[PDB]
Amino acid sequence: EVKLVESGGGLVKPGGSLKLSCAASGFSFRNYGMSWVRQTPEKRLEWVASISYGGLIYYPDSIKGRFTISRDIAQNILYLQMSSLRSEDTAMYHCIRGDSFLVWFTFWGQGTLVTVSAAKTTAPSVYPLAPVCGDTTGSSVTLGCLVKGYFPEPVTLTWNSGSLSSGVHTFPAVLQSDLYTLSSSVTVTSSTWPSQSITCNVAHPASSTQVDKKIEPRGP
Amino acid sequence: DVLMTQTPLSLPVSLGDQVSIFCTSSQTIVHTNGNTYLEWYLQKPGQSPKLLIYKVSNRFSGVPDRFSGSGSGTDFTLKISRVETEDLGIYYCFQGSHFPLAFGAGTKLELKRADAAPTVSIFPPSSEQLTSGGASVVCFLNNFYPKDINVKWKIDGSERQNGVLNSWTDQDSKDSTYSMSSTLTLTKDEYERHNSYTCEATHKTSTSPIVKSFNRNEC
Ligand SMILES: CN1c2ccccc2C(C#N)(C(=O)NCCC(=O)O)c2ccccc21
Repeated sequence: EVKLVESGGGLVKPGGSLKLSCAASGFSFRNYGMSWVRQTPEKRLEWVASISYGGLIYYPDSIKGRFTISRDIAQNILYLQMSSLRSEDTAMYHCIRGDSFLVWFTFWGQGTLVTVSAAKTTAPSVYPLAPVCGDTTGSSVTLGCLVKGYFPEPVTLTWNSGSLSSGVHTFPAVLQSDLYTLSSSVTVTSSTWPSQSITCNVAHPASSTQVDKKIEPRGP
Repeated sequence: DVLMTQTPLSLPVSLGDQVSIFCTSSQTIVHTNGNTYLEWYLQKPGQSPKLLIYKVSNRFSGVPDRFSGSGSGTDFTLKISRVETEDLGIYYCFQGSHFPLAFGAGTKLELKRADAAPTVSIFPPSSEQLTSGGASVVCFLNNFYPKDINVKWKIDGSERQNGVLNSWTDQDSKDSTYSMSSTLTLTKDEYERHNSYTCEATHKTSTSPIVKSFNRNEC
């Protein structure tokens, strides 16, 4: 059973170095060409480098000089030495086994995440988003939760500890400035809130953070 | 360098539909050995990309008979004769006939459904953030369809294009709609320098933007 498992991914400061590893199984490196392809936050696929069953190595001019692919044929482990790291190098890295002059990326590993950043572990700022008196004149009501300035990703946000599941939208985190910011919105009936309790529960494992914010109606 | 161009970046379909996704190379992609190394990959949400077609038209063993590749010159096409729910995701074309090897931007196979005007909600800064000296004005434009949408901010009547962070959700698995959040981030003092904060949504449903706002002093 062909198997490819990438390791080594992690947080790295710009210009820093990192070595990724890929333990293969079910085949031999002397019989197949191996490659590294990354998927950026934007979901763009980029070829990083490849080494043929015979040892020949290829790189795009963007990676050439900074990244170095090599392989341990005996232990069947593919490697990727990364240096001169920039934020654009932030991506999920996959080793791939292809068929010589047949298919480049026949089989992909699940990948290892590499995150280039200067940011330091920062707990999130969790704020309760209550509606303005104008939006609350209907049969339903939308409440929100702002999880600002955290690092690294991810955080876990729930409503009423997960009790409140439907009609929710937790938006993808974005970089506010080397720090992440995310928000969630939950929509319920006007009789559900403030008539009934609604709390936003946000955790941030990296900082051992677990905060709770109850959404209270605005106004003096 | 050979660049691969994919179209459309989003293909809304109804299940049962026969679809065709395209990929254009900046120039001919025939390896010196005569083969065309054009490959098609499908990445399912939460998973790594998987091979469908190799060398233009060869269906990879284990891939459903409904997928097929074709093309020549600079024009290539991925075909799905009868779309199933499992086919939804993003398809990528790739060329390995010339170095550097190049990927296309991908085409997202998404589901069609009835149009949906977004529900727009605006939220003034919380007193806790204010207390900490900050001021974030959030706005949610939820469950709309199609995904195409424009959000505009107006502070004290004037448009605010600077300092806006937007995020989009993927199509909803239950109602197939889309939602987006837009956060205007200011400072406690900056926020108190104005009174009216407006969030306007332009969807192919309203034209005259859906307008929501509040006054820092009244409601
Ligand atoms: C997978 N594979 C691959 C993987 C890593 C490095 C090189 C290749 C390769 C190329 N070029 C290939 O088969 N190279 C053999 C070495 C040579 O040029 O003699 C090639 C060519 C076409 C399709 C796939 C591949």
